[PDB]
Amino acid sequence: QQQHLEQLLMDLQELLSRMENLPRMLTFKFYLPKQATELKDLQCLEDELGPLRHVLDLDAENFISNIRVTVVKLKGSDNTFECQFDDESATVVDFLRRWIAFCQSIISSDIQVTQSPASLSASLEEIVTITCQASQDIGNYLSWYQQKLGKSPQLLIHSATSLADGVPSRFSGSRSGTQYSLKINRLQVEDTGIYYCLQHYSTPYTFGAGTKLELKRADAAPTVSIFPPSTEQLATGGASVVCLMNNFYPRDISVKWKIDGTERRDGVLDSVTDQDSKDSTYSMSSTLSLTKADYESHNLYTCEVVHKTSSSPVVKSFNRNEC
Amino acid sequence: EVQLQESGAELVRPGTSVKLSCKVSGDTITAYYLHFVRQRPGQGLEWIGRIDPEDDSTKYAENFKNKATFTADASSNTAYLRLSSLTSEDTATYFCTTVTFYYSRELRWFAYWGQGTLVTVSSAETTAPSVYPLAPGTALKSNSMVTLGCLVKGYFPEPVTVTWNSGALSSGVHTFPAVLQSGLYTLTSSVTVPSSTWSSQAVTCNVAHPASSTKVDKKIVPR
Repeated sequence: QQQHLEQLLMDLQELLSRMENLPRMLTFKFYLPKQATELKDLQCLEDELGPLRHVLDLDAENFISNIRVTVVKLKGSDNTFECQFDDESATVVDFLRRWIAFCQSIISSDIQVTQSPASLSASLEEIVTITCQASQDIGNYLSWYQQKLGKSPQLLIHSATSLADGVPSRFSGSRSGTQYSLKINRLQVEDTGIYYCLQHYSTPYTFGAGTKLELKRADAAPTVSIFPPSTEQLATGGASVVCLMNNFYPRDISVKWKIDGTERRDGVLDSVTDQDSKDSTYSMSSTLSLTKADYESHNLYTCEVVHKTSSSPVVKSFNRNEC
Repeated sequence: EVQLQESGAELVRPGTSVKLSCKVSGDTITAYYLHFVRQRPGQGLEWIGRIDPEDDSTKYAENFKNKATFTADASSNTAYLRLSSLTSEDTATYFCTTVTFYYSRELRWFAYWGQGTLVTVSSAETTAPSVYPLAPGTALKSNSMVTLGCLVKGYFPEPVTVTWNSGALSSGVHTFPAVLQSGLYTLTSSVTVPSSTWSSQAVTCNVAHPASSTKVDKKIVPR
């Protein structure tokens, strides 16, 4: 036990001794706990080995790796102490001196990550938990990110448990050994989206496969609109009939095109929006593409929509012969 | 303060290479490790690799060994990713993102992300889209709502940006995901507006396809 400490102390003494002998490595910013009085506080040292590795220039990997195993042997393995860091930064030197002082004081394979669930629907105000399982001991080197409408990811929780500046207070991160949990304390409308974890313990970095979160809602009937081909398009020899179903819930819906009473399936394109971030509804677009010749050979065009909000199919039609 | 900008050919032919760029503003590039991530459509984020502008020291993922090369120039504040021997599996959005130990803890791990840049590997050629108005088949009601739309048919490759009234209409808008059929993309965009706004103000959709340097604005007129 106290053979482990003295070994750590000398390893940290070794680091400090051979660090001092240009002002380029002095720019890196390390962070310390407010109080460091017990063995389980060495978790705070382990948490800074990432940057400590980078400053170590000019296979020192073995040095940091073996420091880490010593810390893991010392800090306890039973439970996951969350470190509380001070806002004030320190050079690599003062950081090393501080932990050395603490030690003297106290003496008296690529990493896989599994995310789950893959998808989830939950109600407003619900507490939601998403999990990531790491193939190895990665400590606090996992972060959580959000992404909406295939746009830029946004950091939510960094270092397993810390809230990023900018992020709603309802997001929080927990860790139990190799199990990581993103928790959303009482789900909000805008929380519809995809969530990813990322191991950034060592190269190569690895993302979780993602979780698709959708909001449950009360039902909502679609607004259905049908549109005949524009005169502009007919001129071009094409004829697209379009049907828009707007702001419906749930997402599960079925649309048939009928031409003069008979279902047409060829030439149809469907598209659905992502869940709306303000109303939690879906919208859908169905386009039936015909040649002008084909289009002008028939009269009645119907878009027939089945949704649970109606006991009979909702129908929208036009006669070509009028317009 | 900081922004990252991804830029590169939108269309590339199988077997060629592509060169992406990441322009950093709001701070020097020497303060960041610059990391590249890709996301195939309807898939998740995949880490490509990173480069340290400090020394040009690079790291690569397993699957992009011998596909990817990172390069940099400090004075230009921009980082490069070259991707070789392209196949259809490379068709994806590429983001860049940062790691830093020169600031707070909260800023270390992928705190900043580019908007992302789509790259299509394909043998097809750049096809400008045709824009058509969707206007109501039945006439105006005074005091109600009305839904207008734009068909943007037969373009390649992705993407296209639709707006309404150059940004002034952002609510009531739905731009649907494009659908590929027979080598060409087709998307619709709609907007729901008051019955008053349609007769009094003009309602227009502005569609851009930078890949074909197309710009089309179309006013929606009753029929």
